[PDB]
Amino acid sequence: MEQNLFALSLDDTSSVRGSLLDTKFAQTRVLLSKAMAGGDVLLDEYLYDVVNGQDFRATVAFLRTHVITGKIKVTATTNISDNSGCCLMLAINSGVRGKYSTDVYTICSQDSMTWNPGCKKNFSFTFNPNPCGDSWSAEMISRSRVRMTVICVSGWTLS
Amino acid sequence: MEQNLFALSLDDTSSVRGSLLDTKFAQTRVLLSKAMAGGDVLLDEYLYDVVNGQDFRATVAFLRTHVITGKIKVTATTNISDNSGCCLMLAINSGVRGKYSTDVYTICSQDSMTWNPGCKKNFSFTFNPNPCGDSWSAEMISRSRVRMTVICVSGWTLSPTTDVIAKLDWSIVNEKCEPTIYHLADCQNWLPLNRWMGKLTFPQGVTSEVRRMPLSIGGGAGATQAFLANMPNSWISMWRYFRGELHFEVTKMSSPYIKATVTFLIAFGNLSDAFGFYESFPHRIVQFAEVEEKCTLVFSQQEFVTAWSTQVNPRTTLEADGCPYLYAIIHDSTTGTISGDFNLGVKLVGIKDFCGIGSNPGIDGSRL
Amino acid sequence: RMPLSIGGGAGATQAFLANMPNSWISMWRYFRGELHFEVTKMSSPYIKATVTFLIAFGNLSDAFGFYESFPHRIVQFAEVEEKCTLVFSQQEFVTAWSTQVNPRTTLEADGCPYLYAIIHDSTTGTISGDFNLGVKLVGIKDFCGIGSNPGIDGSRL
Amino acid sequence: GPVCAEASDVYSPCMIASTPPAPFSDVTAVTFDLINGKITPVGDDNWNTHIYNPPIMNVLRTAAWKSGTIHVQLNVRGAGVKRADWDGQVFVYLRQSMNPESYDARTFVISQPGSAMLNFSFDIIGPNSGFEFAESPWANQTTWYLECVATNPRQIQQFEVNMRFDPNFRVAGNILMPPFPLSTETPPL
Amino acid sequence: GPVCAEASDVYSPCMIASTPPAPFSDVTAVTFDLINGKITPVGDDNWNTHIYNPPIMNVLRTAAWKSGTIHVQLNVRGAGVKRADWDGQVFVYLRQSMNPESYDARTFVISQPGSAMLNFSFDIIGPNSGFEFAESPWANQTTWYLECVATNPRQIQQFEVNMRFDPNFRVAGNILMPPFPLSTETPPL
Amino acid sequence: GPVCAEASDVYSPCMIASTPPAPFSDVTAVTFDLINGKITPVGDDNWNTHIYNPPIMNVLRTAAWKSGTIHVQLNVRGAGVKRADWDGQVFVYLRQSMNPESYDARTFVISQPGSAMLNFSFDIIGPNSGFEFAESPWANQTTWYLECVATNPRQIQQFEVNMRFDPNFRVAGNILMPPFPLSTETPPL
Repeated sequence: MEQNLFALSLDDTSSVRGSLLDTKFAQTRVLLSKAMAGGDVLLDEYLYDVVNGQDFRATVAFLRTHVITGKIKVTATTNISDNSGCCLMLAINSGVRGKYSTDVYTICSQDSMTWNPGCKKNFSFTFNPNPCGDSWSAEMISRSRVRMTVICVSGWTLS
Repeated sequence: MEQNLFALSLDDTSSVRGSLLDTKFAQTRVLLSKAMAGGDVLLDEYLYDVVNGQDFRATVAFLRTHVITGKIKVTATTNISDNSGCCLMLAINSGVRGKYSTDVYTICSQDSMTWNPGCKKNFSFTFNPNPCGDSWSAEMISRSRVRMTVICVSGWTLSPTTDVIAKLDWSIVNEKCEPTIYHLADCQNWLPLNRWMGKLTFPQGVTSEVRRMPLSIGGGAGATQAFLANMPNSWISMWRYFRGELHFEVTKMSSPYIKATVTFLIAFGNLSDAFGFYESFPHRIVQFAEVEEKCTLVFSQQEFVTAWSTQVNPRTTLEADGCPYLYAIIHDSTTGTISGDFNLGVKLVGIKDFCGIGSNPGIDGSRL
Repeated sequence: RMPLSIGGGAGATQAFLANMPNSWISMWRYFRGELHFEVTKMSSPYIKATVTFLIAFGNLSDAFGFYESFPHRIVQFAEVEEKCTLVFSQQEFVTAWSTQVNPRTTLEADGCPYLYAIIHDSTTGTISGDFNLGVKLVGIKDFCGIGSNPGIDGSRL
Repeated sequence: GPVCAEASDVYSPCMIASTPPAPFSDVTAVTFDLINGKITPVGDDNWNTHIYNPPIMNVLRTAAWKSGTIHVQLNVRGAGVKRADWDGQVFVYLRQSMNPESYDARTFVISQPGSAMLNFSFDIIGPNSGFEFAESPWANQTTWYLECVATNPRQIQQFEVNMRFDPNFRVAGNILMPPFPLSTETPPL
Repeated sequence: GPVCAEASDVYSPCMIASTPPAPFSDVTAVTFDLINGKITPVGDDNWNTHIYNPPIMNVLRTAAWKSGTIHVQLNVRGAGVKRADWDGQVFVYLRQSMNPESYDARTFVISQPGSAMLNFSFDIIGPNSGFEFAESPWANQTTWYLECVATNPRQIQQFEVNMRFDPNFRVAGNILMPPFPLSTETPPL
Repeated sequence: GPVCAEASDVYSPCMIASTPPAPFSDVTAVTFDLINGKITPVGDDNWNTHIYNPPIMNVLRTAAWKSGTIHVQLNVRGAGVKRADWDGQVFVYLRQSMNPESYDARTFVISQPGSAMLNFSFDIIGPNSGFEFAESPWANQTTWYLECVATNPRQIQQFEVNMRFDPNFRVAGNILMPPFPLSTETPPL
C-alpha cells in the first residue's frame, strides 16, 4: 500500500541516545611503549579523526545528527600490575596553532582525566567539546579542529 | 572517575527501534530498461546482500542485533507519467534451488507487493522474513539464503524517453512478526494463497473477449513438458475437493490511457465465446479510475453449490469439466488513444471459510 | 572462540573424552536456553587483562575491529576477585542450535553460535606469564531440548 | 500373519529406483533424499530412477520450513526368481546426514523373497519453533536420507518409496524451485 | 504380515559383531554387555567387533546410576545364501550376570533366513531409589548381558544391537572413562 | 512381520526337554506339568530333561494354594537342518488332567523351520476363594499339563518352557518339598 512520504518521520532531529552500547561511536588504540618517558605524546589527533574507519552502533548517527545535546563520555580500560604504575593524561582542547607545546602544563586546562593504571582499573570522564554552549555536532568539531591529546606525564616506575 | 564495567548496559539486547530514519538500513537501486518485457528479472539477490556497502543509521544495529522482533518495511518510490504504466512485483521467498524459475506465478506466494507506477506514486509493504516465528536476525537471513526478487510482470505500455530507476528503502518497523503456517486442518478460517490466477491480455478492438481461469487451482501452472509450483498451491492440492469464499485481487497493469470495463463471474466451462448473455449470471463490474489500480472481488458461498476438485485431468476439454471457472469478460471494448493491450492481473489472495475434503492421490499436469 | 555446539565431547588424539552431562545433552538434536558461564582467573593477579565476552557466529575473522557493536560483557578482575558469572539471556539467540556439528565444518560455514572471548586492551604485567582464564558452562536455565540426535562421532567444529 | 492387520490411508508414490541391468551382479545401493526428492545411486552404478509429482512431493520440495511426522512405506519388487533360489536381502538405513561420521537413526533388515513392504515413520523437527529447513547452514540443520542396499540386484528389481503426512504436519515459507518435469508412473501390464 | 506394523523411533546402533571368517564352521557365540558397552566373544574365536559412539552409548558408558526402560533392536545379517540351503539359527539370551549359576531373564529364538529383526525391552532398576550402578559390588548389583549364538557362522555374517531410551529414563553421577576411540560405521556399498 | 511387536518382561526358564538321540526317528511327545515342575516323557523314550530352579519354579513347587494368570513362552530349537528338507511340526496341548477322558483347554500347532516361539497364558483359578491347590483330592482340583509333540525328533532338538507371573498372582500356604538338586543351564558355546 501507498502512503504520503512527505509526512513520515524522516526529519527526526533527535540527539543520539540509548544504552552505552547504542551510543558508542568509536574505539581508539593507544600504544604505550615498554620504555616511555615523561612528557611523551602517545596519541595526538583531531577528535573527528577518531571516528575514521569505524563501524559501531552510533557511528553513523554521530556523524549525521545535526545537533547533539549530550556530552561525550570517554573511558580508558588500561591496566598494569600493582608493582608498577605511571601517569597518563588524556585531554581535550578546543584547537591548535603550528609547532605546539605538548607539556602537561599547557594541555590539562579545559577538559582532562588523569589516572594511574597501577591503581585504577579503568577511568572514565564526560565532557563538552563546545565549551560555550549547550550543543555541538560532528561537523562542528571537524572544522573547529578540536584536538584530543594523550600524554604520559610520568614514565613507568618498573617497566 | 572509575566505574564497574561489568555492570554497564553493554549487553543491551533491544530490537532495532525509533523513527523511520533511525531504522532505515539499506537502499537499493533497481534499473528498469527503456524497453523491458514481461517475465523479466530486474533484480534478484539475497536479502542479506542488500545491506552490503551500506552506511545508514540502523545498518550496524541491524547486522549486530541478535534478535529482531519487528517486521521489515520496504518502500519503493518509482514513478512515471499517467500516459504510461507497467506492473512491477517485488517478492520475498524463503530460499532457492539451482536454475530456478522466475515466473510471476512461482514467486508471488509468501510475501509480495504488486504495484503500477503509473497510478501509485510509491508503494510500501511490511513482511516477516522468518515465516514460522516471532523473530529473526541478520545472521538468520544470510545463512538461510532469503531471496528478494523484483520482476516486471507487464512491460511498459508506452516506453519512457530514458531508463528509469526504482529506489527501495529497507527499514525495520515496530509491528509484531506474526507467523504464516499452513496445516492440515480440514476446516480453516483463512487459508492464504497468493496464487497467480493469471495475466489477462485483452487486445484493442471490438471483439467478444472472454478469458476463463479455472478454480481447480491445484497441481501448479504450466511450462514446456513441465509445471511450476508454489508451496501454498501445492498445499491446497493435498485435499481432493474444496470450497470457500474466494478473495481475488484484480490489478491494472497497463496505463490509465488504455481503458476497459470488465465483468467477473463464476460459471462453468461449457459457455462459449459469442454467447451474449453473461450478465444473466451474477457478476461484478470493474471499471478503474485513473488513480485506482487495485480492486477486490469476493465470491461468497452462494456462488458454489458443492465443493469442487483441486486438480483436474489435463486432457478434459471445456465441454466436460464440471468445476467452476472465473470468467473475465470485456463489458464494452478495449479502447485508448495510444496503442497497447489492456493487461489485467488476477491473484487469488486467499480462501475464507476454507473447507478441504478428502485426500488427493494426485494427478500430474497443470491446466484444464 | 568456544563453540556452543557443546555435545559430543572434547578432543584428544584419534579420540574424544566424555562427561555424563555433556553426553546427556547430546541426546537431543537442537537446544536452547539461558547459558550461565562461570569465568575464572587462573594466572596471578599481576598478569592483568580486560576481556569482552559475546555471542556471535564463526564467520567473524580476527582483525575485525568492531566486536563491541555486538552486545557484550566486559570482565576486569580485581586483585582479590577470581570468579565472575556471565549470563546470556534468551534474546541473544534467535532459534535453537545444534548440540553436535560435523567435525569437518569450517568456521566459514557453521551456523551455530560461538562464545567469543576477546582481549579488550592487551595482556600486561611486570612478570612474564600468560593470562590464563577458564570458562565453565555451569548450566542452562529454561532449557529446551528439541528432537532426537542420531549422533555424529567426533568433537570439535 | 496369516490374517493381516489393516492398511487404511492414502500413501502417494514419490520415488522409484530400478536396479542396474545384467550382467551387473555386485552389491549396490541407492539413497533417497526423502525431503528434497533426489535419488543418488552409489558409485557409478546406472540405476534407473524417477521422481514422481504427487502433492506430498511437491509440498516437500517447495516448502521451506517443515514440522511433524511423515509415514513412509518402502516397497520392494521383485524379480521372477524361484523362491528356493532367492538369496537377496535389503538393508535400509535412515540417516540425518550422508557424511561418513554421522550415524544411522534407524536400520531395517529384510529378506522376504520376491517382494516386501516396510512401514515406518519419523518426525521432522527443527530449531525454529519446531520447524526444520532441510539442509540449511543455519543451526547445521540436516535432511533425512534413506540409504537402501540390494545385496543381489539380479533378484531385487526396484525400490519404491511411498509417503504420507500425519495430520500434525505443518509447513511455512516457499522455495523457488525450477520447473518440475512431468514424469509419469509406467504401470505394469 | 504381509502388511507390517509401524516402526517409528530413533534407535542408534551401538555394537556390531561380525562373525569369524572361513573356514571356521563350528557353533559360536558372542556377548554384548549392553550397559558398559563391551563385546566379549566366547572362547578364542576371532570375531570382528566394533563399538560405536552415538549419544545413547556415551551416556550408558559414562553414567553411573541409571533407571528405566531401554528398548533394544537386535538386527541379524545375512550372508548371500540360497534360501533352501539355509540352516542357521540364532538363540539369544538376556542375562543379569555372566556366571554359570545365574539364569536367563529372556530367551529368544530366531530362524528367519538371510536376515532378521528382534525388538525387545528391559527395565534397568536398582536398589538406590530405583537406580542401578552397573556391576558395583554395592548390593551385588549387576549388568545386563546379551549372549547371542550363531549355530552357523558361515550363514550369519553379523549381529547388530541398536538401542533407545524410553522417555522415563534417568541417570545420575559421572564415571571417569578413558578416551573413546573414534570408530565409524563402514556403510555397505 | 517383518517388523516385530515388542517383547518386554522377565520370563525365567523352567523346564528343558531335549529329544531322544539317533537313530530314534518315530513320533514322540513329552508332558510338562507346569505347576508341580515335572517332565514325564511318553512311553519309554529316553528324553534328556532338566528342571531349573528360578524363583518362579520354586514358588510354584512350594506354594500350596495359587491364584491368577501365568504367562508361558514355549521355545523350540532347532537342529541344523536345511530349510527345504524340514518336515517337523510341533503340536502342543494344554490339559487340565492327563487322563484319556479329559479334553484339551488349548491347542497350538507350529511348523516353523529350525526354531519357534509361542507365547500364551492361562489363569489358575480354583474353588477356595479363587485359589487352586494343584492335584488335591479336595473338590477334584487338577493341575495344568502341557503335552508337546515332535513329529520329527531328528529335527526338533529341544523344548523349553519359560514362565512369568502376571502381577495379579497370589499364593498362600507352604508345602514341605524335598531338597531340590542344583541343576544349572549348560549355555550353548
